[PDB]
Amino acid sequence: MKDFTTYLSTAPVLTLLSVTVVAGLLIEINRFFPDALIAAF
Amino acid sequence: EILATAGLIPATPEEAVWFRSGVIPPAGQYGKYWMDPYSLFWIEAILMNFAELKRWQDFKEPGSQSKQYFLGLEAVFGGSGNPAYPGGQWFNMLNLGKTPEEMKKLQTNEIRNGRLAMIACLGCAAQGVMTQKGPFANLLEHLADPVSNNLLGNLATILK
Amino acid sequence: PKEIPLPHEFTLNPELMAQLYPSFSKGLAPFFTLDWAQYSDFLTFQGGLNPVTGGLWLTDTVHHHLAIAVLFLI
Amino acid sequence: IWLSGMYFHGARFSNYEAWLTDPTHIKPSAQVVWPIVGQEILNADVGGGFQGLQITSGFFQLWRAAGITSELQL
Amino acid sequence: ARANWLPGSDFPAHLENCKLPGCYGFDPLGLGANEERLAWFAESERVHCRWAMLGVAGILVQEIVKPDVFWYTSGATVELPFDITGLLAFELFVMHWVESRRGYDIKKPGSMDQDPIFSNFKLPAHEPGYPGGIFAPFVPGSLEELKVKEIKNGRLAMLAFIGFTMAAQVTGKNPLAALREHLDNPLGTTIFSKAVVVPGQAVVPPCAIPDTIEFQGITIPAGCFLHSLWP
Amino acid sequence: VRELWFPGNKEVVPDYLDGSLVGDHGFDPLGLGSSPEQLSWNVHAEIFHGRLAMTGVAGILLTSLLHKGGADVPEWFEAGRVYLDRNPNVDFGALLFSTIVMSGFVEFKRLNDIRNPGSQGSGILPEDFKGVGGPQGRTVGGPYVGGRYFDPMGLCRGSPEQTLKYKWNEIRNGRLAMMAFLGFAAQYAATGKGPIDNLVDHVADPFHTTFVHNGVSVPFI
Amino acid sequence: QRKLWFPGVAAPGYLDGSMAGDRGFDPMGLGANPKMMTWYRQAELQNGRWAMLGVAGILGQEIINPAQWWYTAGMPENLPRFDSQPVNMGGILAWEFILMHFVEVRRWQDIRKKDSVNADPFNPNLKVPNPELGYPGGPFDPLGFSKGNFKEAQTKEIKNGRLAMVAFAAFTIQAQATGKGPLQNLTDHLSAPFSNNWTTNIGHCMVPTSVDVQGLTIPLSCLWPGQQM
Ligand code: CLA
Ligand code: CLA
Ligand SMILES: CC(/C=C/C=C(C)/C=C/[C@@]12O[C@]1(C)C[C@@H](O)CC2(C)C)=C\C=C\C=C(C)\C=C\C=C(C)\C=C\[C@@]12O[C@]1(C)C[C@@H](O)CC2(C)C
Ligand SMILES: CC1=C[C@H](O)CC(C)(C)[C@H]1/C=C/C(C)=C/C=C/C(C)=C/C=C/C=C(C)/C=C/C=C(C)/C=C/C1=C(C)C[C@H](O)CC1(C)C
Ligand SMILES: CC1=C[C@H](O)CC(C)(C)[C@H]1/C=C/C(C)=C/C=C/C(C)=C/C=C/C=C(C)/C=C/C=C(C)/C=C/C1=C(C)C[C@H](O)CC1(C)C
Ligand SMILES: CC1=C[C@H](O)CC(C)(C)[C@H]1/C=C/C(C)=C/C=C/C(C)=C/C=C/C=C(C)/C=C/C=C(C)/C=C/C1=C(C)C[C@H](O)CC1(C)C
Ligand SMILES: Oc1cc(O)cc(O)c1
Repeated sequence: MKDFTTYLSTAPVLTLLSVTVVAGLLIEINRFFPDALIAAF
Repeated sequence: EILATAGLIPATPEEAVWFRSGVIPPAGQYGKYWMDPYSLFWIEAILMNFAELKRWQDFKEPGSQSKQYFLGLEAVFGGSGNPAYPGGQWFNMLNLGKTPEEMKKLQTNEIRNGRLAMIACLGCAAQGVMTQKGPFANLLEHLADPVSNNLLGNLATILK
Repeated sequence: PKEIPLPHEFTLNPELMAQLYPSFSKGLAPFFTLDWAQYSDFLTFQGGLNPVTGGLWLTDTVHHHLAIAVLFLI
Repeated sequence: IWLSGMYFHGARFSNYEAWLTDPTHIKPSAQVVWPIVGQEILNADVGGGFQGLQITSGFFQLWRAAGITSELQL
Repeated sequence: ARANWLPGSDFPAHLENCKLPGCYGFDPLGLGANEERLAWFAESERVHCRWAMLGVAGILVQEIVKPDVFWYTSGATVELPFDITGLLAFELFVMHWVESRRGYDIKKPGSMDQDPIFSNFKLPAHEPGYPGGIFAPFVPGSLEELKVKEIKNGRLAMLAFIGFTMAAQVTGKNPLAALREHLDNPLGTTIFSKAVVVPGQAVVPPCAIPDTIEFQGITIPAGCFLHSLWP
Repeated sequence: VRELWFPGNKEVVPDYLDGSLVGDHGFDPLGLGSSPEQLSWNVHAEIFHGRLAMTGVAGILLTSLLHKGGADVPEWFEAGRVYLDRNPNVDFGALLFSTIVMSGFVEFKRLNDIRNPGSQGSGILPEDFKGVGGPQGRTVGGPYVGGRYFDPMGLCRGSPEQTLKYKWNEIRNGRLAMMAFLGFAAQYAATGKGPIDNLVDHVADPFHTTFVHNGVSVPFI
Repeated sequence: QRKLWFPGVAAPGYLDGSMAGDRGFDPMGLGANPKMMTWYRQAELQNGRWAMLGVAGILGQEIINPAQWWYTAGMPENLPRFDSQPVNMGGILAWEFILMHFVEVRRWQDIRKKDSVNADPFNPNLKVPNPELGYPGGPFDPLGFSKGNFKEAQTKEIKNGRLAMVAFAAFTIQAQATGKGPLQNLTDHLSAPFSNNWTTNIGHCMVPTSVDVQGLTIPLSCLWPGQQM
């Protein structure tokens, strides 16, 4: 189990997971808050 | 098929064929069982899973299967040196073949009979596909007219 | 397409398949008697393309596959 | 895995059944995009009451030649 | 000892050498395994015994003297000389005082044994759960046999109260009324005669208590104890 | 030694599963608890899941029994919607936030106990909330928390045999309840009825009322 | 032992022959455990004695009351009336449940610990002398038919019990397949054996799907999936 978690912590796996999480978060932000041209607060 | 051909069972000879029992619904099915064939297969899968898995584990570890509790039945799962011949208190109730030579002879009988049965099963499947009838019916029709009713004579009609 | 019989209804029923290809009323007897000409209805050597679909004749492709299969097996 | 994906997309996100009834006017399509940032414009009006990306792999023709007809088979 | 709740069995380890009265080695769940918990449960059992005895005796006397008043609905159909709010408050205050004193006496034996108003009066030394002194001015016989009698009668009274409430929820009658009904037809008045469950059907006796009862200006639930679980 | 989840076959039994843990049968074909800290975390998760599943299954079963008797108790798959309908003055977001906050407080107490086995048995809490330990030879904390509040009857205080028997009872019932909840979800998704409804319909007509006749498990049938 | 159930079978080691009716059977190995062997022996004795009583009762009621079928002799409408009390199956079940529970708990306690409940609950002097499990004696043996060859009588009892169990299974299957009594089946077979045998009667479930017992519906079923008449 330790070796598996160590493999999941490698640079490529972590890079792909981080990019996927960031892309998913951005996609959902644009899905619920679309066409945000300016920062209207 | 033999029992139905003689009228012993209340099933017609064409309905008592093995490939029309329900194993292959497209080829025919007997819809009078106490429960549908799929649920029967579910029970079959559970039971056969238990039996086959225990047999496989005994093959891997001959000493196993007789140590863990199994409602007291594990006492007859000790097996022997050969996985194909456990013959303990249950698999060899009558204690047939007490001497090694007699056991070898009986094993030869079993192997020859099993090989003949394998060949017969394959033949039954082929005949059913090419004659659309049962093995007993095929044998009777061949006996009535052997020169006409045979493999060469049935090439014109195979799935009719 | 919803009215055409299912593939098993054609694969396991020589009567319907014979209705579509009459050479099938003879079964496998012509194949074993070396009278392959009887199978000329579904084993053609036409050529060109099908004027309805614009593609090759499926019978020609069947014949082609059978010939190359025999050649490869040999 | 790639082949399974192709068949699954042709069975769940395609107009193969509708294309069979009109293979000369309905444009084959086997991909549907989600509406996120105006990209739903990529879902073209291929035909048969379906919207999606026009495919050029020729899978519809292959399936028709094989007699798929239904989406359950895919 | 020779008196066992299951003849031929063996007393549990924690119940061996048990000096508590009415100790017949009954503890399948081992709730009395802990020593402190055993004493707390002993006090709880004694108080339950006495409360159940008083309640059963009161219900029986009320039914005999006033057979037209249902004990189950007596809380809302008696016409109180005072007010329900004031009565409940007074009872809560006095009960809090007495119960707190008793519980603290159990927690600490001689902590609650002195009269707070009259410094000259003090309860003599005693055993937990048995005050004595002014509480027991008359003792007819030895204390051990009387203690056993009290424990046994209390257990019987608790079972009697449960039977009373269940009979009232099933038949809607008073204890003696239900007994008379059962005597008029023993083979037709038992629980096995009114309820029965089989793989395919289940017969559940209807509730003899109304779904809700109206008291003063509000509504009180008062239905059946887990009617959906009834056989 | 001990009974295994697969008679014989000692190769599949992992080395870290030596039989000291309650409910240990050598079951771990995927090696999800190979690491020691991972095994401890999984033990905590398993006992917590078992207790939560037992509570949920008991509530679902009681509500289904009450619904069959005619009480105004809705089914488990629609209890939330029904309650929200009879109480239009209760905001859904407010209820969710309150549940999350209270559960977060108790879960943070348990979490800190997981990080430090005996750190919550002081301060704003008595020594009873320190834990009795058990797994991994621990003598403090863990999923088994004694005291006078999480064990008022003191069933684990006195005779280790009784404690072991009760622990085995708890883990077996928890696993059974987890499987029961999974079955409840599958049955509701396939037939659309409650647990008691499925049980009575099956007992009334054994054959013709199996998973093959629900139209979901077996699609073509 | 000596003679076994089958010619030439190897008797299990635990089946020395000391126990009555030991014929070196147990092909399933259920008797390899001594404690389980004792429990199974008690179960065999109970089943054999109950089967003996049941078979004797069925035959006796058929000889004395041939108009009543033993299979349906339990319905309330067929229950004999000895007084003016109403018929309530629930009330009858109460008496039997209470008495059976008490006697069975006493026997069970004796099985757990031998000679533990051998004394009267009210009179400790009154004791039951049971030399072995399943054989209490004393009040249960008023005629004193023991004393002598106890093993021979034990063998007779176990063999009669086994025969009675087989006979009861036969009675159940025959009643479910023919709808008659055992004696009636024997009489019918002696008339036209070629047309009144198991070959023709099997495959028929002469029992209704359900029965109405004063409002309560009891689902009925044969021992095998028959044709339901
Ligand atoms: C003609 C086929 C045939 C033959 C010659 C044998 C021969 C043998 N088998 Mg085998 N067996 C067979 C079919 C056969 N088997 C089939 C189809 C199965 C699948 C169920 C098995 C499964 C099987 C197992 C699991 C084992 C054997 C074993 C053995 C050996 C033990 C000696 C023995 O019992 O002789 C066989 C005697 C006969 C074949 C004559 C009987 C023929 C009649 C028609 C059978 C009637 C049986 C009937 C159900 C009886 C019910 C009541 C009965 C208990 C009194 C022996 C060499 C055991 C072994 O290996 O010993 C160490 C053992 O472990 N067999
Ligand atoms: C989430 C619930 C849960 C958790 C956390 C655990 C955790 C644990 N179990 Mg346990 N178990 C459970 C449920 C659970 N179990 C249930 C319901 C059963 C009854 C079938 C069992 C039966 C069981 C046995 C017989 C044994 C264990 C054992 C163990 C311990 C070692 C195994 C391990 O390390 O892997 C950790 C397990 C997990 C991390 C859970 C992974 C879940 C996967 C990733 C999802 C797939 C699950 C399922 C197949 C898919 C359904 C999901 C979908 C339908 C929604 C460990 C602490 C062994 C032991 O030694 O006991 C101490 C042992 O002998 N378990
Ligand atoms: C927690 C849980 C359920 C809890 C349910 C609750 C609270 C229900 C709550 C409510 O219902 C009420 C009361 C009222 C309703 O109105 C509303 C809701 C809110 C719905 C189930 C867990 C259920 C958890 C389950 C079923 C887990 C199964 C895990 C298995 C089988 C794993 C096995 C293995 O992992 C091992 C052990 C070793 C590995 O190496 C190999 C494999 C094989 C992977
Ligand atoms: C184990 C044991 C142990 C113990 O101890 C004892 C005992 C009991 C003895 C045991 C058991 C045993 C057994 C089970 C046996 C069985 C066997 C068999 C079944 C065989 C068969 C066997 C079988 C066989 C061979 C078969 C064969 C067949 C054949 C040839 C067929 C033929 C044919 C064909 C093709 C088709 C056509 O159209 C017709 C015909 C002509 C008809
Ligand atoms: C021991 C043990 C141990 C093991 O181990 C386990 C187990 C099993 C758990 C166990 C057992 C248990 C049990 C049995 C319990 C029970 C109890 C009870 C019943 C109580 C009651 C109890 C009861 C009670 C108190 C009661 C009381 C009553 C009363 C007061 C009454 C009152 C009244 C009156 C007068 C009149 C009015 O008008 C009304 C009223 C108001 C109503
Ligand atoms: C040995 C062994 C070992 C190895 O290892 C394995 C194996 C093979 C398993 C084995 C074998 C086994 C067997 C054979 C068994 C069987 C049993 C039986 C039959 C029982 C019955 C048993 C039986 C019984 C109890 C019965 C009883 C009866 C009775 C009470 C009756 C009653 C009655 C009467 C009077 C009349 C009326 O009206 C009706 C009724 C109500 C009906
Ligand atoms: O739940 C309680 C236990 C105890 O020992 C004392 C108390 O007052 C309450």
